[PDB]
Amino acid sequence: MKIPIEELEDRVFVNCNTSITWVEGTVGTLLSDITRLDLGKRILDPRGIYRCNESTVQVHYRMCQS
Amino acid sequence: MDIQMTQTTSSLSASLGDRVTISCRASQDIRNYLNWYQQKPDGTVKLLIYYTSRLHSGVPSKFSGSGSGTDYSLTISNLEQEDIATYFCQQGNTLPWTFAGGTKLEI
Amino acid sequence: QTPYKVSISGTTVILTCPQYPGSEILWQHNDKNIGGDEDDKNIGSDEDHLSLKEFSELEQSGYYVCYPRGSKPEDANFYLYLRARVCENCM
Amino acid sequence: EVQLQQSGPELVKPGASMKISCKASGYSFTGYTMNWVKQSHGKNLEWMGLINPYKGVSTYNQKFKDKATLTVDKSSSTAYMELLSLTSEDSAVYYCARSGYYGDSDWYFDVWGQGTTLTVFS
Repeated sequence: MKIPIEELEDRVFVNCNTSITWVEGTVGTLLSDITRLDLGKRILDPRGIYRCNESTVQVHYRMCQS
Repeated sequence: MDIQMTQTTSSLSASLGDRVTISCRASQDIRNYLNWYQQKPDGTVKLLIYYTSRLHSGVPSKFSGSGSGTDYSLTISNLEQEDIATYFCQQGNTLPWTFAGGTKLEI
Repeated sequence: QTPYKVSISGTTVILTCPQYPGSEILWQHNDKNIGGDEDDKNIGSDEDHLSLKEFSELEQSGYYVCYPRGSKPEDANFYLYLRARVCENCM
Repeated sequence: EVQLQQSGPELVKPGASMKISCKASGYSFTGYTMNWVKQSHGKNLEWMGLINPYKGVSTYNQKFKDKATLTVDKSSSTAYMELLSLTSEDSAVYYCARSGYYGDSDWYFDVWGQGTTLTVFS
């Protein structure tokens, strides 16, 4: 399926049932307990490729400075 | 390495009112992308069932399909004169799409 | 596997499918088929490219996926999640 | 109603070529995929290839890529299949059959033409 991307408040998260594989792009911060990868503030245009274990999602934000 | 489809029973005779079952086998798992067609004596072809068990619009409930992996079957209940035809299965899992040799039903 | 190419220039967004060179390519946006002969003439599919003219953030952000003829959208496992604004002098 | 009307029977000598047609009515030609199927010996069915009528892009069964050329005429809602370098092995009934435009339904044929008989002999 497609990996859910959460846009909560001003942050972007990749939500996997299990571990979150980083493939390329924005590294982000792993929030192990809630099994989500915090790609950070959307205004910082997060862009990368991630894989949940299978599906893969390429995230591309272009917010034009806020 | 195309997928080979087979219908071991080439011909079947039955009686009016009966229920028959036509078997179809794939050489590889086709993941339920299996369709059934009916060809009349004049050569006209109509879709009956697609994706193993979904009835096509206009097809009567007497037709039902089942199967999984490599084994599938078409069950035709309460046979009528209008059902005399050749039945064919076809896999829609991998290109090139392929068909089996058909089962001719006489009633 | 190669990444989707994402080209945002002015008011037009152009996506380019990663692989399947030599194959006809089909697309889905938020699980809806697009790129065919539908009402919206600002959406065009040509070769491995999907062109979204006068792109609308509100209606066109979301999941995009491409797959080669012969394949099923349900089997696609590599999606693009696009959230873009086409503001003047975006930079 | 929804129908595919194919051109009439054709008799040709070996080495000739022949283009057969299929006229769609009752539905939007460019909103569906067009396929061609060969039936020889009045039984064995083989999928030859498909063409996207909207884009004019075709995808063939490798077994028939050398044998057929698919085209369409959007203005007239007509699909064509040209059969090349004919031999007696090409004698058969050829059907055009519709399938969905997209991958969610392009793999099952929901509307079939009546078939066109081609006989190649000398």
